[PDB]
Amino acid sequence: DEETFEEFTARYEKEFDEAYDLFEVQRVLNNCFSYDLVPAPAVIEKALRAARRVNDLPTAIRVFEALKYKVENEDQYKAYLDELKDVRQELGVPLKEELFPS
Amino acid sequence: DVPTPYACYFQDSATPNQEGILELHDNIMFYLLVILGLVSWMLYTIVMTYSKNPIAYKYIKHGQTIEVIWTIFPAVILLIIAFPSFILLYLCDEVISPAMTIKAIGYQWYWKYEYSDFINDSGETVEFESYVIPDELLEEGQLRLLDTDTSMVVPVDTHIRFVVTAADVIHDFAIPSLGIKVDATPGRLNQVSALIQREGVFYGACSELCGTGHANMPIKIEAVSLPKFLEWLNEQ
Amino acid sequence: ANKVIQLQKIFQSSTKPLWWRHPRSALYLYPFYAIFAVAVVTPLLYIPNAIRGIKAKKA
Amino acid sequence: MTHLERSRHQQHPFHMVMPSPWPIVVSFALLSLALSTALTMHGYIGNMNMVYLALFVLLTSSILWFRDIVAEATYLGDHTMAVRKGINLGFLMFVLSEVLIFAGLFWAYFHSAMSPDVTLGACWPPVGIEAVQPTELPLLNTIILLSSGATVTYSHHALIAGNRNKALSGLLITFWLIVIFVTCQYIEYTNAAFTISDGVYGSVFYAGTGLHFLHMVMLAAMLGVNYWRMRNYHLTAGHHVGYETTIIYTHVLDVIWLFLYVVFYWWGV
Amino acid sequence: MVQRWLYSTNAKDIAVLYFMLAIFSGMAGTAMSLIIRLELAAPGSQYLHGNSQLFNVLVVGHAVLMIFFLVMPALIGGFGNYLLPLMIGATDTAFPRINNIAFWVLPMGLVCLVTSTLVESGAGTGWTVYPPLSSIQAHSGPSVDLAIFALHLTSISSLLGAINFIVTTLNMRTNGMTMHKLPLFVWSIFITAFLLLLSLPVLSAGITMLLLDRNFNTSFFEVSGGGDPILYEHLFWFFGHPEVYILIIPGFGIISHVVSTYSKKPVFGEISMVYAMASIGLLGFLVWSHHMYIVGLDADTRAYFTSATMIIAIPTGIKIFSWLATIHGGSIRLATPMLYAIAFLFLFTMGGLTGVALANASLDVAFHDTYYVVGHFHYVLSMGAIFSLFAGYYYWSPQILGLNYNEKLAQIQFWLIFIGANVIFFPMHFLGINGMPRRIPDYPDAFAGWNYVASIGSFIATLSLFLFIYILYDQLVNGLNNKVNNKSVIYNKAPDFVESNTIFNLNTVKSSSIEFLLTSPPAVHSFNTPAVQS
Amino acid sequence: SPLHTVGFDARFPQQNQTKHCWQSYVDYHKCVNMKGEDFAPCKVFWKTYNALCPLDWIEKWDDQREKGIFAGDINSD
Amino acid sequence: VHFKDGVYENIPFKVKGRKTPYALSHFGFFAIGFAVPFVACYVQLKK
Amino acid sequence: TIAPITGTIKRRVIMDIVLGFSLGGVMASYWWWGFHMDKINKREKFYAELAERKK
Amino acid sequence: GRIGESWVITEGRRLIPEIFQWSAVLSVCLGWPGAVYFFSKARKA
Ligand code: HEA
Ligand code: HEA
Ligand SMILES: [Cu+2]
Repeated sequence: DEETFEEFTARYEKEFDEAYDLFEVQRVLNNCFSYDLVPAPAVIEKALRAARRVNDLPTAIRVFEALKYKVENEDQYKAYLDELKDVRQELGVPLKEELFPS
Repeated sequence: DVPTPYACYFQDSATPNQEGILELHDNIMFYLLVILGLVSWMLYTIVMTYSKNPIAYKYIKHGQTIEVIWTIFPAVILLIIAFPSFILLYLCDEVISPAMTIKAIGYQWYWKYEYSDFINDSGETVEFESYVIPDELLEEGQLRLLDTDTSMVVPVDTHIRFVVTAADVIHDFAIPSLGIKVDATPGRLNQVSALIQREGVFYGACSELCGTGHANMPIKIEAVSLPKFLEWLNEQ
Repeated sequence: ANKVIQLQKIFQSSTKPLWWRHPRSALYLYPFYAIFAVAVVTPLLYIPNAIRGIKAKKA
Repeated sequence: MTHLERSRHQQHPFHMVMPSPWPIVVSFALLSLALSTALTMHGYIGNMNMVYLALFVLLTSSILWFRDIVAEATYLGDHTMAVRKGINLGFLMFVLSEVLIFAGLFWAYFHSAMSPDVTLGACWPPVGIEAVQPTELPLLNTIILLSSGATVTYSHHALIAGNRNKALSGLLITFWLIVIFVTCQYIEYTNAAFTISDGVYGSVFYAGTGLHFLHMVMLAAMLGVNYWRMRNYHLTAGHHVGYETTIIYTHVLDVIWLFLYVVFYWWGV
Repeated sequence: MVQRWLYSTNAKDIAVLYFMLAIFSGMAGTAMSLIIRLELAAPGSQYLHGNSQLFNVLVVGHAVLMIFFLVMPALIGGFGNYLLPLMIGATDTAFPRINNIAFWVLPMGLVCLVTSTLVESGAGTGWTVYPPLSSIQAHSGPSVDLAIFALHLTSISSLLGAINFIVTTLNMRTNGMTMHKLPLFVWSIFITAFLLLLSLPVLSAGITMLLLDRNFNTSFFEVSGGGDPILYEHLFWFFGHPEVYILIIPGFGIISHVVSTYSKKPVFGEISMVYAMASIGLLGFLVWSHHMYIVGLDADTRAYFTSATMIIAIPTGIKIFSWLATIHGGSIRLATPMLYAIAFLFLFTMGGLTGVALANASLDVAFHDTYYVVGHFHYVLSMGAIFSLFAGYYYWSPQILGLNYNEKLAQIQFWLIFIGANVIFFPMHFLGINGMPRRIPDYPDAFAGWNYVASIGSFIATLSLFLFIYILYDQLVNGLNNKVNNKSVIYNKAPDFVESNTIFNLNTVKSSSIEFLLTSPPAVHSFNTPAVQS
Repeated sequence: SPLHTVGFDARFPQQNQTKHCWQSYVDYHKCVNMKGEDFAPCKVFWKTYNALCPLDWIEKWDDQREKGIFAGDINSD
Repeated sequence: VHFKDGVYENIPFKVKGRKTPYALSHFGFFAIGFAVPFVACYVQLKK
Repeated sequence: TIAPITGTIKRRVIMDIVLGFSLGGVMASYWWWGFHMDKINKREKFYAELAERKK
Repeated sequence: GRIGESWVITEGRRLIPEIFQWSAVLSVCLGWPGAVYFFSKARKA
């Protein structure tokens, strides 16, 4: 309802900046997914950067699963494809190709 | 007439007032049906869709569009379900020359109807009781627990008034088929003008507890033509 | 007055029930309820014992 | 020390009450009264002295609780502003329920204004039904009751202001006026207006007047209890939990009596 | 046990007594209503050889026990004095003696009714006490007097409970809570207390008048002197219409609470919630004479009353839409309290809309004092009293006592009781719509099959209740063995689907009510420091 | 009635006719009990009490006139 | 009043004791619940 | 990377409620069709029996 | 870039099974009284 993405986006990155442990990472990510605002690739990249800061690969797996299934959004796929591949091959957190065939 | 077994709808109509009541009933029940269908399907789809929802939309509080929509819809819905009730009350309660007037008093576990509008031989007032025939002393071919020794008669295609009262305890004049239902106050009278357009036998029992022996309250209404009514009056 | 403060001090010193005001009244009233109300409620069901049993069976 | 006890007894205005037998005994008294009355008015035994003693002991238990509710307010104390506000609000809601009782009594016959019904009445004023009317008969007492209430409300205001010899004079005046009122109530014991045989129009008025004759008794009982307490001088001009109750009662009873005198006396005549 | 229980002065220690009396009374009343339905299966004296007075007396006992002695003592007092002081955070409610005298004044009503049925006199004039049928003219003996004292004592206990509720919630509410942040169940009980206070005295006065007429050889409502029972019916309905709201509103509160705590999302406009509740409470008084359109009032009076009824209906629809908004767009864990809440939102809504349809001024010519009205109120009572109480019990029992319940047993119990209630109450609308009267042990020979299906449904319902009491026993005897194994759910709010399970150890149960955040029930005078909200 | 007595009724526009019999009966009893020669002034509402009003009220009023305690408020004539 | 741990003290039952293994109490509760309808039916008529 | 989001706030409930209303209305009309046939048949029978005996 | 839906395809393929199931549930919930009517000797069968 006529709410700017930029303010809350910047809040998400700035909270990710001072992520001391995984608790604030978890709470901020849950709040971000709480809105209907589908996360941007930039905020997901910042979240993965915070997760790499806190060193818990399961957070990365969970957020990838959340991106794959968060909202129907008229069943858009290629957006999901790019938003996953850019952040997979930006630095490397190889996690999707193992839980699926198990 | 007789309550049809295993029924799931109203009894057969006998008078324009009762069929108008039925029309108002079905008109109301149409919108009640659509409302209940809407709410039931909403419940069903919610429970069958969001039961698997992993993350809950917990920051939605305002919803102005739906707020105004279901704030303004019920008003017009209620107005359009209330207008037919008003017009039917106006039409039915119209006291358009009730041509017949008889007494109907709810006594202690019986009725003693007195016919004072008409006479029997010369000016006399015709009155008689209505006793329910006992179940053990039933005659073969009758209706159990309700059938009376003698009942009331009524002309067809006319207008009738049922003067209702009581003696010791409040009774009820419950005849759903004839579309009349007025309480029997101990001292206060009530006038209802019942006009009948269909012949037949209309049953009835008092819809008000009369202490203990209210399981057998005979109110049987038999409709006859004008010559038959004259013959009955001459016989009575 | 001249007895409120001493009374409160003694009651605080002796933290005991019955509130010290009416011990004789309490001892007088305690048996009276048992003597009277029990003996007046017993007939209520004792007398209709022979009255009870009205089957009124019909067939 | 001070802080810990202050926090542990500050928001706790409830004493560690002993195993008080008050609930069971009062319930037993009410049940005995009910069953005994039922057995006496129409039953097997018509004895009257025993049920009279049952009523007497029920009243003794009620008086015992009612004197405790004010003795523990001063002798035990342990009260704060919040509990005082709660007790006052409880008395206000009690008198509001009494006002609702009075309103029901009024509406029992006040809804027949323009005669909407047909038979069994529906005629205001009830022409033809002219027995010894209970209307305008006790107005000679109603006017003096209004005067007494007017002259004692401000006396009780000066009471709560000072609680001094002026308060004693006001209390004595109140005792005199309530004694006069109970005397003039009992003088019309049997033959006040009439009896109930036929034409129940003033009989309901007589019953409504009769059933309210206990609130003044309760007021006199509280006044006497406070009189005894201040004779004992336990209650100073401090935690006057009973003085506030009596002033609010006398400030609401005059209002309700005024509302009663507004109609039912000059309306319809 | 006498030293602390029979002489109790603690709200927590007496709420459990409230519950015990409620469950015992319910089991007895369900047994007697089982009987009542059992002689209704087939025409004739299948089990009651004559003596229709006994049938009437059993009907009166059933109605009075469920109305005044079963659920009003349960959800008003038992839940109120166990949650409201607990949710506020105050150590103890003001004057627990009030609660004790309110509780202890119940059982003698039970014994006086049982002996009134025992005597040959009996009270067989319905749970309504309309004259002259309850006076010496028709019914002699002590049954009427015992019933009158029973209702008087129940009213007194209700008034004391309302007094305690009001004083606790308004005089010493905790500092953090204010007017604009007060939870919902307490608002419900507050509005309930207001309506109870404005409703009790008129009943007390009218019924005292009937007793005096029966005793003082006079008559104010009876024609014997010129009185008219229309005034008494006015007064009785003026009491009665608030009573259903009194018994139903705390159900609204608890249902809103459970759907809020289980949807993982906040309420939808709690200000709108309290607006709806307050509007209902204030508007309940506009229909004092809407229950007797059969009397013969003027057309304008009927029009105004039906307008008031249709106005009253709207806030309920607003509340239903609010619940739908709360459930919409949220994760749902399909636990048993959700099952009760959904059954409420369905069947209570359908019954209420049927009643709104009947609420036409001239539509009582077809349904009034027939089986249609019993199909009407059995629905809403069962949904908002039986199912509300079930939801509350299964929603608070694991913590208020520390004892869990078998989830499979709870599920099968819910399914059994739901199907039984549906199959019992549904046919009675078909019964009434034909026009069959009410309060008759024997009926004409038209709807035998519907009565038969009602009877088999009644047997289903009583089997469900037996399973429920067996569940109670198993919970009371096998709680520690059930907690350790996988027989029951130990965390009602599952973690959010992002959050790891190891971190979940310090996020056990966090919701919008303090009593869930407490440990196992501590000493009665807990809460040494009052809770403060920043 | 031979299906034709009045036709359209317009005496009282509102539906409820609770307070209708008194006014339609007072004039009838006054004209009957005053002259008794010609009923022309009250010849237009014959049916308003014979059939349009509860005859129980009429018979009660007749018995009351016999006993001298009339339900309504009229004079002694 | 503060001498109760808060485990089973909230109910007037007692696990300790061979007098009633939680069976006689439940049997008696069933009996008292079924008493009122059964005795009410029996006093004036057959069960 | 479709920039316009937040458009799923309200259209879901709107489509849900409108579909529910349409379904309820169509089911009510389908049910009432036969009932109206029965009603008109009974009215025709009443008129026929009322007019046939007089003439 | 409007990938896939075309709301109509997925919307129909989800609703139609759901609508059919809901209608069947209502049909059963109203046919069980009809089942009783048939099985009971309503017409001496
Ligand atoms: C709580 C309210 C309540 C409940 C539960 C019931 C339960 C039942 N009722 Fe009754 N009934 C009333 C409230 C209730 N009723 C009222 C107010 C009247 C008015 C009387 C009048 O109209 O004059 C009435 C009247 C009434 C009549 C009118 C009889 C006549 O016309 O004379 C009939 C007829 O069969 C009937 C049947 C039943 C049946 C078969 C059940 C069965 O469902 C019994 C099984 C019970 C339920 C399925 C609910 C579970 C109840 C419990 C207590 C479970 C216990 C556990 C907990 C409470 C924790 N009821
Ligand atoms: C739990 C108790 C309870 C509850 C909750 C109700 C709820 C309602 N009741 Fe009922 N009622 C009784 C208990 C109860 N009732 C009892 C005991 C009797 C007497 C039987 C006896 O005497 O034996 C009775 C009788 C009774 C009568 C007289 C019938 C009689 O002879 O018995 C009427 C009619 O005016 C009525 C109306 C309503 C209405 C309008 C509601 C509403 O509050 C229903 C609330 C639900 C809603 C209305 C849902 C919201 C609706 C919408 C979604 C909006 C849709 C419509 C609009 C556009 C506004 N009730
Ligand atoms: Cu109502």
